Amino acid sequence: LGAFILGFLGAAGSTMGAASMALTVQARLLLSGIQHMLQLTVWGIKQLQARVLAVERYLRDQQLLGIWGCSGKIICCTNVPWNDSWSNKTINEIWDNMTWMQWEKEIDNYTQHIYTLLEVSQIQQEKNEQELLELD
Amino acid sequence: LGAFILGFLGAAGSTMGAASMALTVQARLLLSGIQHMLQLTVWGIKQLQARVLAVERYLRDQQLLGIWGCSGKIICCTNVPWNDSWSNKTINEIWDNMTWMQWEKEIDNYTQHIYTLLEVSQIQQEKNEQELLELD
Amino acid sequence: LGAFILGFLGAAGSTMGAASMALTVQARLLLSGIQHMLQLTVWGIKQLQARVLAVERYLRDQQLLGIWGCSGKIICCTNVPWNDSWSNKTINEIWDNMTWMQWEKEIDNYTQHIYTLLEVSQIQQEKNEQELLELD
Amino acid sequence: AKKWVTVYYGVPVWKEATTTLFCASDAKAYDTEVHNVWATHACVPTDPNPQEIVLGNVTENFNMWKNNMVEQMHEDIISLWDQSLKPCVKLTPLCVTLNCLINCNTSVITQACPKVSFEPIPIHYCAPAGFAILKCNSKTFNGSGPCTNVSTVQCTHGIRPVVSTQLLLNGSLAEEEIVIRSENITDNAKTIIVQLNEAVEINCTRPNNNTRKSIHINIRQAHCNISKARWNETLGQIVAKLEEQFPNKTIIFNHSSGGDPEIVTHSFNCGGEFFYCNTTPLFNSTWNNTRTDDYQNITLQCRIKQIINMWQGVGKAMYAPPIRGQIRCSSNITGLLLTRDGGRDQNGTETFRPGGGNMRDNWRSELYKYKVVKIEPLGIAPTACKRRV
Ligand SMILES: *[C@@H]1O[C@H](CO)[C@@H](O[C@@H]2O[C@H](CO)[C@@H](O[C@@H]3O[C@H](CO[C@H]4O[C@H](CO)[C@@H](O)[C@H](O)[C@@H]4O)[C@@H](O)[C@H](O[C@H]4O[C@H](CO)[C@@H](O)[C@H](O)[C@@H]4O[C@H]4O[C@H](CO)[C@@H](O)[C@H](O)[C@@H]4O[C@H]4O[C@H](CO)[C@@H](O)[C@H](O)[C@@H]4O)[C@@H]3O)[C@H](O)[C@H]2NC(C)=O)[C@H](O)[C@H]1NC(C)=O
Ligand SMILES: *[C@@H]1O[C@H](CO)[C@@H](O[C@@H]2O[C@H](CO)[C@@H](O[C@@H]3O[C@H](CO)[C@@H](O)[C@H](O[C@H]4O[C@H](CO)[C@@H](O)[C@H](O)[C@@H]4O)[C@@H]3O)[C@H](O)[C@H]2NC(C)=O)[C@H](O)[C@H]1NC(C)=O
Ligand SMILES: *[C@@H]1O[C@H](CO)[C@@H](O[C@@H]2O[C@H](CO)[C@@H](O[C@@H]3O[C@H](CO[C@H]4O[C@H](CO)[C@@H](O)[C@H](O)[C@@H]4O)[C@@H](O)[C@H](O)[C@@H]3O)[C@H](O)[C@H]2NC(C)=O)[C@H](O)[C@H]1NC(C)=O
Ligand SMILES: *[C@@H]1O[C@H](CO)[C@@H](O[C@@H]2O[C@H](CO)[C@@H](O[C@@H]3O[C@H](CO)[C@@H](O)[C@H](O)[C@@H]3O)[C@H](O)[C@H]2NC(C)=O)[C@H](O)[C@H]1NC(C)=O
Ligand SMILES: *[C@@H]1O[C@H](CO)[C@@H](O[C@@H]2O[C@H](CO)[C@@H](O[C@@H]3O[C@H](CO)[C@@H](O)[C@H](O)[C@@H]3O)[C@H](O)[C@H]2NC(C)=O)[C@H](O)[C@H]1NC(C)=O
Ligand SMILES: *[C@@H]1O[C@H](CO)[C@@H](O[C@@H]2O[C@H](CO)[C@@H](O[C@@H]3O[C@H](CO)[C@@H](O)[C@H](O)[C@@H]3O)[C@H](O)[C@H]2NC(C)=O)[C@H](O)[C@H]1NC(C)=O
Ligand SMILES: *[C@@H]1O[C@H](CO)[C@@H](O[C@@H]2O[C@H](CO)[C@@H](O[C@@H]3O[C@H](CO)[C@@H](O)[C@H](O)[C@@H]3O)[C@H](O)[C@H]2NC(C)=O)[C@H](O)[C@H]1NC(C)=O
Ligand SMILES: *[C@@H]1O[C@H](CO)[C@@H](O[C@@H]2O[C@H](CO)[C@@H](O)[C@H](O)[C@H]2NC(C)=O)[C@H](O)[C@H]1NC(C)=O
Ligand SMILES: *[C@@H]1O[C@H](CO)[C@@H](O[C@@H]2O[C@H](CO)[C@@H](O)[C@H](O)[C@H]2NC(C)=O)[C@H](O)[C@H]1NC(C)=O
Ligand SMILES: *[C@@H]1O[C@H](CO)[C@@H](O[C@@H]2O[C@H](CO)[C@@H](O)[C@H](O)[C@H]2NC(C)=O)[C@H](O)[C@H]1NC(C)=O
Ligand SMILES: *[C@@H]1O[C@H](CO)[C@@H](O[C@@H]2O[C@H](CO)[C@@H](O)[C@H](O)[C@H]2NC(C)=O)[C@H](O)[C@H]1NC(C)=O
Ligand SMILES: *[C@@H]1O[C@H](CO)[C@@H](O)[C@H](O)[C@H]1NC(C)=O
Ligand SMILES: *[C@@H]1O[C@H](CO)[C@@H](O)[C@H](O)[C@H]1NC(C)=O
Ligand SMILES: *[C@@H]1O[C@H](CO)[C@@H](O)[C@H](O)[C@H]1NC(C)=O
Ligand SMILES: *[C@@H]1O[C@H](CO)[C@@H](O)[C@H](O)[C@H]1NC(C)=O
Ligand SMILES: *[C@@H]1O[C@H](CO)[C@@H](O)[C@H](O)[C@H]1NC(C)=O
Ligand SMILES: *[C@@H]1O[C@H](CO)[C@@H](O)[C@H](O)[C@H]1NC(C)=O
Ligand SMILES: *[C@@H]1O[C@H](CO)[C@@H](O)[C@H](O)[C@H]1NC(C)=O
Ligand SMILES: *[C@@H]1O[C@H](CO)[C@@H](O)[C@H](O)[C@H]1NC(C)=O
Ligand SMILES: *[C@@H]1O[C@H](CO)[C@@H](O)[C@H](O)[C@H]1NC(C)=O
Ligand SMILES: *[C@@H]1O[C@H](CO)[C@@H](O)[C@H](O)[C@H]1NC(C)=O
Ligand SMILES: *[C@@H]1O[C@H](CO)[C@@H](O)[C@H](O)[C@H]1NC(C)=O
Ligand SMILES: *[C@@H]1O[C@H](CO)[C@@H](O)[C@H](O)[C@H]1NC(C)=O
Ligand SMILES: *[C@@H]1O[C@H](CO)[C@@H](O)[C@H](O)[C@H]1NC(C)=O
Repeated sequence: LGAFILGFLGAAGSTMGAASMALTVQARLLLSGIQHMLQLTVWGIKQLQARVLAVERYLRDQQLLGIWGCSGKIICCTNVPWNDSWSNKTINEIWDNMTWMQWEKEIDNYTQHIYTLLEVSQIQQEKNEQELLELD
Repeated sequence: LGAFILGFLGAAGSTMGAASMALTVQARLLLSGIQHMLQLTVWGIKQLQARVLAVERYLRDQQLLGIWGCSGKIICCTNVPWNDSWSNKTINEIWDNMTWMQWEKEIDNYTQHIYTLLEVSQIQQEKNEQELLELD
Repeated sequence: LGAFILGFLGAAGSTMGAASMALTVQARLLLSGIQHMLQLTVWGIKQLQARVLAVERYLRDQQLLGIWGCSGKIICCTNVPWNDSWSNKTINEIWDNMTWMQWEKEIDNYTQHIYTLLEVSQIQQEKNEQELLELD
Repeated sequence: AKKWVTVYYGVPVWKEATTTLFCASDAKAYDTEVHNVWATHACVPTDPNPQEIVLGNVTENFNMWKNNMVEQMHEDIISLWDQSLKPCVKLTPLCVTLNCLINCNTSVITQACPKVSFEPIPIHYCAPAGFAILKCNSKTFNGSGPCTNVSTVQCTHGIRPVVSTQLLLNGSLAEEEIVIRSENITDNAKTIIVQLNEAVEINCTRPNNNTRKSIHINIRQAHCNISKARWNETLGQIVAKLEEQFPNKTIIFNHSSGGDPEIVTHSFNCGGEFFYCNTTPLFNSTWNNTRTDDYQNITLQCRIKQIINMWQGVGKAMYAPPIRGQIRCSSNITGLLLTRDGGRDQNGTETFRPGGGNMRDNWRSELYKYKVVKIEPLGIAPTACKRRV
């Protein structure tokens, strides 16, 4: 929906807050429901391999988010506190300014570090759940 | 399974109770596991574009049900009380008589109103969950 | 990933423990992101019908696991106690030795019986949840 | 107990779509036939393995006069006639937006007129990706009435684009009995479509033998023959059905009541020959339970014309002179378009004059069995569960 098959959370160029708020408007609307040539075959397949690969990649990463406890959810939520040495910005200016392409370059240094913190936090929630299994 | 790719919850013409009960029988069975021409190509693609579009529509609406807290579930359950000015019928006759095509015309007047109630109830559950986050 | 589209939990021949532990290594890696002929058309479709059918079968069984309360999860967990008359083996030798093809022949006699126990346990959890709905 | 609303998914629910349908006809791509040239550039090959899924105990209100699918075929045929028979002089009206002496000056177009071959080909309208086509199977179907043997398909049956008036040519026949269809009877405005259950044949020729161009300062003559011993049987069943709608009155057929020459007479085409066949010795007879014809070869006098009135909008046209000789039309007759003359002067009679002219009514007699529907999968129903919060 965001000019490609992937990247459907919003269109590029719009800020993070304006895109996420516009998605809900697109959510209620889409849910309520209110010449030829023989060489069209080759391009009929090239348009299918891009759609099958985008779906097959979607289901793979949708299941790979089980490492962080965010399986099957496009917008998850964790319990890892946000450092101040990463961005040092308020939640108001991050969502009102700084679109997705600009925000990626802002935390590209630490985007590989945060992936390590999310997995350690998941094992802790699983181990703490296992300890309660001894009682219940 | 219900004569089309979509509409797989049951076949039309059967009542809502008889179709939902027959699905479970089809569930246990499917889970336990117990001449040519060159112009077959064009129809080989037309049979694929109907299958890729049905899957791509499935995954879209499956994720769009997150507005009501029913993401990833084909049979959800909410906490909105059912009005009596909508149908005024018992749960026995609705499922034993009145197939899906007949039931749709029964509540077509209010099927646009109920969508507004489900979203308001979801934001309330999310806000009430956020208030407990201040404590836990 | 396990030499086919399905069977992606691991490659055959490796033991159950070595395959499940190697999947997590493949999980972090894939998530962090660190001549022609006109008769290529017919084989371009045969390679698509195997991918669309594998995805369409995936989504069907992924939703059919709702009978056991394991909907949308590739690795579920139940609460049915494991009998000793089924395998009579420790959890260490089952995962260190006995690959998936060998383990299937080990419990092929009771693999049809265990499916009956999982469904009865699900209805019990649903009924016990319904009894608490009278209170809450 | 305590009802609660729940949302389902994948619920069988239908609606009505307004989409486009791609055609699918068995072309040739090599001959100089017009329809084979058109079908090659915009149509796909026919489905070799069709699948008709029979639904269960379903009922659908198949309205036929409000069908939007026939509004598409009519716009897909007009685009074929602009690629087949190019007129020498296409005189068409054109007005100017001036309130009221409105400026309405004609706009003529001069194009080359090559005499091309002409023969229809059965096409199949298929549903696009994401929609489905329903199909009734009742042997009567009544028209805008709900049937019960509804089955879904993906492509319709063989449909020929034949353009004719007063007698529906080549096409599908009825299943078991001659049925009549009309949007509303007793209002003498809607045409009554009559479908036959037996193919009545017709042969129309002019071998050579009439090279006499003018008379004073014939090549413009042709004829047709109808098997009287076979045609009376099918007409004898039509009056048996019409009297079931009006038992006390008298069925009296008649010729046309006048108007344009494409309505007063029959009009069909065969290789650019626009036969205007006088049909008065076929509807002159008055009727009752007994016959009033005679007692084999009913000479239906025809005539090739050159200045016609287009059916694809207002405006005359002018084509090239006819071919030298050997023009044959081995047709069939599957339908019949009949109007009705009612009123306060109707003293126990029933007049059924031949009508037709509206080509949309020509295809509604063919696309009556289908309907394009989409599948809406959401659904809401009350139940006894409750989301644990
Ligand atoms: C309802 O459905 C029915 C079908 O069930 C429809 O009936 C069809 O109607 C068609 C037209 O009315 C008719 O088509 C004609 O068929 C003729 C015979 O075909 C057979 O012979 C040919 C040749 O041997 C075979 O190849 C073929 O397989 C058949 O077996 C054709 O000969 C006709 O073509 C000629 O006429 C058209 C008319 O415009 C010309 O455009 C075309 O180019 C041909 O013209 C030549 O012949 C005419 C005849 O006099 C000449 O005047 C003209 O100058 C051309 O002459 C040259 O060529 C000849 C050799 O052919 C040569 O001797 C001469 O010297 C010149 O060099 C035409 O194709 C279908 O047969 C008929 N189908 C059936 C089953 O009966 C019916 O129409 C439908 N209803 C409606 C309203 O459409
Ligand atoms: C098929 O439909 C046609 C429709 O045109 C119909 O033909 C006409 O029917 C009318 C109705 O009867 C005829 O009109 C009358 O016919 C009588 C009999 O000849 C005449 O005498 C009448 O003329 C006198 O009366 C008029 C007032 O009524 C005066 O104004 C007039 O000056 C005369 O004094 C009157 O015309 C009409 O003649 C026919 N025409 C033809 C060509 O038949 C036909 O009857 C229908 N077919 C069947 C089988 O019913
Ligand atoms: C299917 O078609 C039928 C005809 O093709 C439709 O039938 C119509 O049905 C209505 C309902 O009865 C008739 O209307 C009547 O008209 C008379 C005459 O009106 C004159 O007199 C009144 C005063 O009496 C005056 O006010 C008027 O101006 C007229 O001068 C009325 O008296 C009646 O009350 C009634 O309104 C039509 O006459 C009739 N059509 C014909 C051609 O006879 C039928 O409705 C169609 N089906 C559907 C479902 O719509
Ligand atoms: C309700 O609609 C269905 C639509 O398919 C009807 O089924 C069809 O019935 C006809 C009989 O009129 C079958 O034709 C016969 O086919 C058999 C086998 O092919 C052949 O032996 C006969 O010579 C005849 O051609 C037709 O095949 C069948 N459709 C299918 C898909 O099998 C059904 O009859 C309708 N119900 C009523 C009461 O009319
Ligand atoms: C179709 O063919 C029929 C063949 O009967 C044509 O009917 C005949 O048409 C002529 C020409 O008008 C009629 O002759 C006229 O008769 C009246 C008397 O009513 C006379 O006053 C006139 O001077 C003239 O002679 C003839 O009566 C009529 N036949 C019958 C039985 O009424 C018809 O005109 C043809 N129509 C077309 C569109 O080709
Ligand atoms: C309505 O039109 C039909 C068209 O067929 C008329 O039937 C035709 O009636 C004429 C009467 O003159 C028949 O002619 C007869 O021919 C035989 C043999 O040559 C002769 O012995 C008789 O004396 C008479 O002339 C003609 O054959 C017949 N058509 C057919 C195909 O048989 C009918 O008369 C018309 N009715 C009215 C009221 O105009
Ligand atoms: C009523 O109309 C039909 C057709 O409009 C007439 O049938 C035609 O009759 C002629 C005379 O016999 C047939 O010609 C012959 O055909 C055979 C077979 O090819 C041929 O070997 C002979 O040398 C001769 O040419 C003609 O084929 C036939 N039409 C058709 C389509 O078969 C019929 O004669 C008419 N009735 C009367 C009483 O005239
Ligand atoms: C055949 O079609 C007619 C209309 O074309 C249907 O007629 C109407 O039917 C309803 C209910 O069946 C009645 O309330 C109307 O009064 C009828 N109107 C007329 C003018 O007859 C008829 O129902 C159809 N037949 C079947 C079996 O459904
Ligand atoms: C119209 O012409 C067709 C053929 O062009 C005739 O059909 C033939 O009729 C004879 C009987 O006279 C049969 O023996 C033949 O077998 C028929 N042909 C075929 C292919 O089956 C038809 O009879 C003619 N009809 C009229 C009214 O002229
Ligand atoms: C159409 O009908 C006419 C009228 O019957 C046929 O003309 C007759 O043809 C036969 C044999 O060809 C002759 O014996 C008759 O004398 C003819 N009648 C007249 C009045 O001339 C004509 O042949 C038929 N058309 C075809 C193609 O057969
Ligand atoms: C016109 O009518 C004739 C019969 O009068 C049709 O010929 C039949 O065609 C079907 C099609 O397969 C055959 O099964 C029959 O055996 C044929 N019968 C005869 C007597 O030939 C002819 O198809 C019709 N024309 C059109 C265009 O439908
Ligand atoms: C993030 O905050 C934690 C607080 O527990 C701190 O120990 C850590 O050094 C911070 N990260 C960086 C890169 O400074
Ligand atoms: C970093 O955080 C400190 C403490 O909130 C703040 O005073 C300072 O302005 C921030 N600097 C930048 C560059 O964001
Ligand atoms: C966006 O950034 C500008 C500075 O470029 C700042 O002045 C503005 O306040 C920011 N927007 C919001 C809503 O704070
Ligand atoms: C972050 O990465 C950019 C380029 O990717 C580099 O220029 C910058 O110095 C890096 N900053 C840190 C703190 O690593
Ligand atoms: C549904 O029930 C509520 C009870 O809280 C009531 O206030 C409301 O008016 C009802 N809805 C309608 C449309 O009557
Ligand atoms: C279904 O409806 C009929 C009325 O047509 C009623 O008599 C019957 O009791 C209903 N079915 C059940 C199970 O109540
Ligand atoms: C509900 O919709 C139907 C059409 O299905 C209409 O006839 C009816 O008047 C509507 N009722 C209300 C209260 O809007
Ligand atoms: C499995 O264990 C249960 C104990 O709850 C026992 O009663 C049952 O017989 C065992 N199953 C078999 C097949 O021995
Ligand atoms: C695997 O099986 C062998 C017997 O073939 C046994 O000796 C060995 O201890 C088993 N592996 C482990 C890790 O126990
Ligand atoms: C289990 O199945 C195998 C082959 O399927 C058979 O040889 C064996 O006897 C069976 N054992 C039992 C206890 O049914
Ligand atoms: C349709 O009704 C008949 C009536 O007995 C019934 O036997 C049949 O099962 C029904 N169709 C379906 C699909 O249930
Ligand atoms: C119709 O004509 C045929 C001869 O072609 C004859 O056998 C039949 O009896 C006629 N029909 C009637 C009702 O007289
Ligand atoms: C029409 O036929 C009936 C008998 O079927 C007869 O009573 C009636 O008088 C006839 N009509 C005329 C005008 O003779």
